[PDB]
Amino acid sequence: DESPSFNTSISLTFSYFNDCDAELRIWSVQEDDLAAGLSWIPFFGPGIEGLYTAGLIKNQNNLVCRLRRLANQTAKSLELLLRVTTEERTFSLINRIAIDFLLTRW
Amino acid sequence: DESPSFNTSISLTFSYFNDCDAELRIWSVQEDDLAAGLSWIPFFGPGIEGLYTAGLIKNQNNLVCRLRRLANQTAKSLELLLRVTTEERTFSLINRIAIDFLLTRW
Amino acid sequence: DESPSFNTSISLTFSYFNDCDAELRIWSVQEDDLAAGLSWIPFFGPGIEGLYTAGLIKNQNNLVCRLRRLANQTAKSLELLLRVTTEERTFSLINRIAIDFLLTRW
Amino acid sequence: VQLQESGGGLVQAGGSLRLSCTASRGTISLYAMAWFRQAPGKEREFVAAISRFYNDFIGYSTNYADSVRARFTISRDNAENTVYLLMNNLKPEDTASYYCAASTEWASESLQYGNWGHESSKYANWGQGTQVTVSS
Amino acid sequence: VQLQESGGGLVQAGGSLRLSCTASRGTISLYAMAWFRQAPGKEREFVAAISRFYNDFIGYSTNYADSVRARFTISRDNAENTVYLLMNNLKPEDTASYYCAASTEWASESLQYGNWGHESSKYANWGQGTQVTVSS
Amino acid sequence: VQLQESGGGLVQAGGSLRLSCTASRGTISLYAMAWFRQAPGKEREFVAAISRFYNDFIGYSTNYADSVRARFTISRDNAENTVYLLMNNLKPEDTASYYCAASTEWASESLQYGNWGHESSKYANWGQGTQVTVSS
Amino acid sequence: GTLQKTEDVHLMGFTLSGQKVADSPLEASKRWAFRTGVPPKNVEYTEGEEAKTCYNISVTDPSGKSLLLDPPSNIRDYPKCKTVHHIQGQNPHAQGIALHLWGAFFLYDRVASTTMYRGKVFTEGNIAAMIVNKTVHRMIFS
Amino acid sequence: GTLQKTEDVHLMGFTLSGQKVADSPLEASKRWAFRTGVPPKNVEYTEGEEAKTCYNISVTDPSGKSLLLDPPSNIRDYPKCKTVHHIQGQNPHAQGIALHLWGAFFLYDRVASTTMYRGKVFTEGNIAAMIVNKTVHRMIFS
Amino acid sequence: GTLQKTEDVHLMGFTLSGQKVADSPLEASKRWAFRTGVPPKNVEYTEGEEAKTCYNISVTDPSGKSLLLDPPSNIRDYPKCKTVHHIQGQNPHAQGIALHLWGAFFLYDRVASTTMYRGKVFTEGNIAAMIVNKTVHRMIFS
Ligand SMILES: *[C@@H]1O[C@H](CO)[C@@H](O[C@@H]2O[C@H](CO)[C@@H](O[C@@H]3O[C@H](CO[C@H]4O[C@H](CO)[C@@H](O)[C@H](O)[C@@H]4O)[C@@H](O)[C@H](O[C@H]4O[C@H](CO)[C@@H](O)[C@H](O)[C@@H]4O)[C@@H]3O)[C@H](O)[C@H]2NC(C)=O)[C@H](O)[C@H]1NC(C)=O
Ligand SMILES: *[C@@H]1O[C@H](CO)[C@@H](O[C@@H]2O[C@H](CO)[C@@H](O[C@@H]3O[C@H](CO[C@H]4O[C@H](CO)[C@@H](O)[C@H](O)[C@@H]4O)[C@@H](O)[C@H](O[C@H]4O[C@H](CO)[C@@H](O)[C@H](O)[C@@H]4O)[C@@H]3O)[C@H](O)[C@H]2NC(C)=O)[C@H](O)[C@H]1NC(C)=O
Ligand SMILES: *[C@@H]1O[C@H](CO)[C@@H](O[C@@H]2O[C@H](CO)[C@@H](O[C@@H]3O[C@H](CO[C@H]4O[C@H](CO)[C@@H](O)[C@H](O)[C@@H]4O)[C@@H](O)[C@H](O[C@H]4O[C@H](CO)[C@@H](O)[C@H](O)[C@@H]4O)[C@@H]3O)[C@H](O)[C@H]2NC(C)=O)[C@H](O)[C@H]1NC(C)=O
Ligand SMILES: *[C@@H]1O[C@H](CO)[C@@H](O[C@@H]2O[C@H](CO)[C@@H](O[C@@H]3O[C@H](CO)[C@@H](O)[C@H](O)[C@@H]3O)[C@H](O)[C@H]2NC(C)=O)[C@H](O)[C@H]1NC(C)=O
Ligand SMILES: *[C@@H]1O[C@H](CO)[C@@H](O[C@@H]2O[C@H](CO)[C@@H](O[C@@H]3O[C@H](CO)[C@@H](O)[C@H](O)[C@@H]3O)[C@H](O)[C@H]2NC(C)=O)[C@H](O)[C@H]1NC(C)=O
Ligand SMILES: *[C@@H]1O[C@H](CO)[C@@H](O[C@@H]2O[C@H](CO)[C@@H](O[C@@H]3O[C@H](CO)[C@@H](O)[C@H](O)[C@@H]3O)[C@H](O)[C@H]2NC(C)=O)[C@H](O)[C@H]1NC(C)=O
Repeated sequence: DESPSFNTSISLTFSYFNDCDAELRIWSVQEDDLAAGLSWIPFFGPGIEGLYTAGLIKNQNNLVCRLRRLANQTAKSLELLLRVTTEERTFSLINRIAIDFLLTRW
Repeated sequence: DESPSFNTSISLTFSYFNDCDAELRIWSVQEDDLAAGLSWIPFFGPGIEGLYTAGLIKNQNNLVCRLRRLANQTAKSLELLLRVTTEERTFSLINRIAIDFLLTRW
Repeated sequence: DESPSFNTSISLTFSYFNDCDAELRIWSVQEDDLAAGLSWIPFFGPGIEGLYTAGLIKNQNNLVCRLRRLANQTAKSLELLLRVTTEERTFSLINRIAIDFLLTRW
Repeated sequence: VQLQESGGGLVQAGGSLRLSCTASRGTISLYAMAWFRQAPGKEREFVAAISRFYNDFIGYSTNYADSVRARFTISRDNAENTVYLLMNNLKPEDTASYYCAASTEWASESLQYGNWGHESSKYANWGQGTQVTVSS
Repeated sequence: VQLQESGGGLVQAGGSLRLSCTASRGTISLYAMAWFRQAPGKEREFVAAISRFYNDFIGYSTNYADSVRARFTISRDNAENTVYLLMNNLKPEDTASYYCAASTEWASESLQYGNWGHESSKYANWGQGTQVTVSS
Repeated sequence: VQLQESGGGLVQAGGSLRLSCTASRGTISLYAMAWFRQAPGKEREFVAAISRFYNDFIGYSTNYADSVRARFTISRDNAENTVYLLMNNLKPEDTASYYCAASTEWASESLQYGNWGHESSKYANWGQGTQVTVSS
Repeated sequence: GTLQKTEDVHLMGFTLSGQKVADSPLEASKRWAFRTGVPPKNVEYTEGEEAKTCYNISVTDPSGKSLLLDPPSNIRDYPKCKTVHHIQGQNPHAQGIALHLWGAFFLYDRVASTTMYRGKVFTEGNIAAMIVNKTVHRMIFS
Repeated sequence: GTLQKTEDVHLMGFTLSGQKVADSPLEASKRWAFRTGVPPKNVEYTEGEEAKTCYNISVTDPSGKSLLLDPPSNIRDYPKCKTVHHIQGQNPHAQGIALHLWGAFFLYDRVASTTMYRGKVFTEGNIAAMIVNKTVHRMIFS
Repeated sequence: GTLQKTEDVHLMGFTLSGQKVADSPLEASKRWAFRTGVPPKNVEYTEGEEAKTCYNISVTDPSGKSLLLDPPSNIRDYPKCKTVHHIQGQNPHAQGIALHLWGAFFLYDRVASTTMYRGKVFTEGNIAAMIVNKTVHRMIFS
């Protein structure tokens, strides 16, 4: 799978390895202040319906369009990767990306 | 989460990243069950009820009282990491700790 | 788990970590199908039965014999590792071999 | 145009029935068709309805009343010119006279999402109905 | 003090019943309650018991005899001053006269774990009982 | 040598029965034995068969006709000198006279994989049979 | 490459509606079909775009059984949908499971699937993996 | 850098009885509660302590349904237990799943859970991760 | 040598029939036995050799229930077999699960098992892991 290292140099660098909407509003998991007095316990936790926060990624250097293009071209590798395995449960992927980064940079 | 390395040379060293008992009796799988000769075959194995062996970790350099302290500060990161995941099956962390160890030896 | 490395430095070199049949034929997951253009989509794919291609491994430097005995002493080491885990569903080993290779390479 | 109903009768609680609706001088491939019921002393209520286009995926769009969801199913066969309803797991609150109806006001455009065809002022060509009685 | 039973009768094998037990001049929130049964020609055996403190988690402490586990469920309502037992999946070996009992001996301190209240020498204020008959 | 059948009778659809096959002057541990059935107006058809040697793993080799798979179970007890057939989920097409037969032609060498003992020309020592009737 | 922690890898799901693809249920049902002989697959992702139009679909045979699969306990409803279209249908000549013709994924709550389930609200979309540390994440998120 | 293999990472789970926390069923029942809206999560550990007190608890509603969840096929009884308290009770006003009020995990046979299960012997405890090799592990073991 | 991508490792399953071992049903039934007290395990493998002999085995008790286990959704039939032996049996005095006496594995479609399932064609074999890149793969394969 393709992966950019979305990194800094205001002015920011895009590395690697119409049909676009500039406005990108997303949902995520509590951007900062991960801790409180008693919030990490699941009894006093957020819940299944209210654990999502809303954010807006800004199109600084045509980020949103190129992320949309990358998402639309990732499916070629992703479906061929999912075809080989035979398990029908949820399949984690970040470990494979980390091991690929370790194997390629060495 | 936290993971100390624990090295010998007898004087001993701790390297991270009363209210306790000195005695620590634990159960383990086995040092080496290969010495029987055919016990690695499941039909010649011991089964569920005879799979564990008993041992005693000794509080030499206040080891037990710092492992009991370490286990309590571990719970916050573990509960947050289980909050992120959505799978209800048991989740292995050995590969995660190994990848986190490899991504910081730079 | 033992693992050889088939390098090409035709003649090949072997680096690890009668009762033999010379003719070895196998079935394998398709590779040229990736160049089809539309068949990466699961609706346009081959299915369960048409997923495999037959092939033959040539026995040039006692290759097949040293793979058959490799399996025969690999199964002794792998089954003890299957004894440790508590899950009864399909378990993968690819990430463990890759992390072990990165850990012994350093 | 002219419709008739068949297949009703007396069953116990938890039983099953299958009603047929046929047309003599009308091809039902131009109408969207529905099943209704009426109890003595009550108004005539909606049960089920089925549309007129095919859509390859989501072939015939259907709709059901909330009391009969996951128990009743409606279907149609165009070559046999027939509309069936298979009812399963009957309760004694389902005892009514069942009626078949068709419309040409709707069933244009395509796929009808959401509560559609739930009214009765657009359905016409009602049959004589058949009696379905669920009792112990 | 004065207790009374209700809800018994004649059922087939595999049936279900619900027995109620009511106190007239006694508040049952001071006592631990129990259900017993007696067959003709047999002694009076323990069936179920329920304690007197709530515990937030694990609530009211219950105990069942081994022949009636996973089939019989005891319950208490304090505001209605009633104690209930629901019998599910009845066998013909359960045919007996069922009796209601109260005790103030135990149910102090708190959480009663393990076989508790299994005897009969401390329970008092037995009612007239009701007949439960399971037969084909 | 001589055999007899027992356990037949009249049951409803979906019922179960168990047939017994015994020998008085014959030790059944040297023969492979089979159950057959015959309907009025039909030929005598194979139902089930069981072998003669033990194999530790895959103990006694069995075979069944395709109409009675996953419903009928054959069994052998050498100490009681008996062969049983437990029939479950009976259909009215199973109404027949059932017969017990023995053979010493095959059941030598070892395990009989695949359709074996499916004919009738080698089985001998047919009993008088018993009537199994499945009807509503 | 600046990758220091394993939880710095994000898997984002972008909907097709943000790619100026027509998303009315009239012309979105022609990207879907039935096929036998393909196992279904699921993949975990982390976060996703807020959706514009979502769908809630149950189809059935004329005998009365649903042609879609029973959803596992992992499958949940999609978190944010501005418009949810409720479509009830019936398809006689069609056997197998439901598949997407473009090769896109049916997005649920942090699960992207190649099939559609019963009674669950999904959307159409594709996922992308990138590496973002905290200092750049606070710069773009707002 | 003492990590040479992946089998050097152990996951000992330490109980709360050695933490000088009381373990009578009354005081231990005051750390447990019921809550709906939280999925259960399980994690795998490898080894752990021999517990002093263990619990076998089943809770039912007035109807007869168990308020605790059912156990998967990998859930087994806790290996070493000096005392197993057998507790059974009825809790009318309570819906949801069982949760711990501190952060401690319900330890089972090599599986630590955030919830309780039907008819399984568990204990309280928290798991800790470190790295030792074989020379140190023969130095410390028995 | 070196290892570049995660997908460059392979796990082949080699059958015992290629080890000049007898594969007739009588001479292969003496390597299988029932035992209680052990869980079943499964392991993923990528590819392998097709066997000369494969087996389809069902074992029931005198009561009627089966002594083997139901197959999960991931278990499929073995892909290519030259001949398949269909064996039915009745085993009164045995209980537990089926296991291999030599320590070998029951090979299915890309899943190797320590136990034997119902109605599923398997073979006997052992799997081996190795590192092959695409250049020497095209040099060796076909
Ligand atoms: C990345 O994102 C892009 C943009 O959204 C996607 O590209 C689309 O891919 C689909 C694949 O199905 C294309 O759909 C096809 O449209 C064609 C219809 O005919 C037109 O062809 C050209 C297009 O300009 C015109 O000149 C002509 O007049 C027609 O209007 C056909 O090629 C396909 O039809 C198929 O289906 C019908 C019935 O189902 C049958 O005839 C055949 O099966 C036939 O194969 C199909 O409908 C779509 O046009 C593409 N869009 C654009 C803008 O190019 C990518 O898929 C996406 N990548 C991913 C998801 O990985
Ligand atoms: C890797 O490949 C090798 C072969 O290359 C396999 O090795 C085989 O291992 C099995 C293990 O069970 C050996 O089987 C044993 O056979 C012996 C029986 O003795 C007879 O045969 C020998 C010649 O083989 C002669 O002395 C004479 O004919 C004897 O009559 C015994 O040692 C064992 O018997 C045990 O089991 C039986 C019931 O099973 C009981 O009596 C007792 O329990 C007894 O202990 C055993 O059966 C086999 O011989 C080995 N083959 C060879 C050629 O040496 C490996 O298994 C394989 N590895 C993997 C993982 O697949
Ligand atoms: C890591 O290890 C530490 C100990 O080293 C543990 O810390 C304990 O955490 C619990 C969390 O619940 C603390 O309990 C709380 O104590 C307060 C009241 O309790 C007593 O406090 C003092 C004790 O001397 C006295 O005044 C008196 O006896 C009090 O009774 C409150 O902060 C909490 O009360 C909350 O719950 C009750 C419901 O019972 C309600 O009133 C409210 O909800 C209220 O918020 C709570 O009872 C405990 O005191 C801590 N111990 C110490 C020694 O500090 C960690 O739990 C452990 N981590 C693990 C195992 O994961
Ligand atoms: C998407 O559509 C599906 C299918 O219509 C909806 O699922 C339905 O959800 C309702 C509301 O929860 C369920 O009804 C409830 O049934 C239980 C048991 O009978 C009872 O509490 C009430 O009767 C209640 O109304 C209904 O069973 C269920 N239907 C199916 C087929 O699963 C789903 O809610 C929709 N998604 C939305 C609106 O986001
Ligand atoms: C923890 O508590 C549970 C409470 O259910 C115990 O499980 C119960 O264990 C007993 C004893 O094995 C089982 O009883 C037996 O049942 C079989 C089949 O019905 C039969 O041989 C007898 O009826 C026998 O009494 C009982 O069924 C079982 N209950 C459930 C619901 O599974 C469990 O044993 C306790 N654990 C420990 C370690 O004590
Ligand atoms: C390996 O042997 C097993 C039996 O030990 C075979 O499984 C059998 O497969 C047939 C054909 O699919 C099943 O029959 C079918 O039953 C359904 C429901 O009644 C219906 O569609 C037809 O009656 C159809 O014939 C049969 O139930 C099944 N038996 C069992 C016990 O599961 C399997 O096919 C064999 N494998 C190979 C590759 O030959």
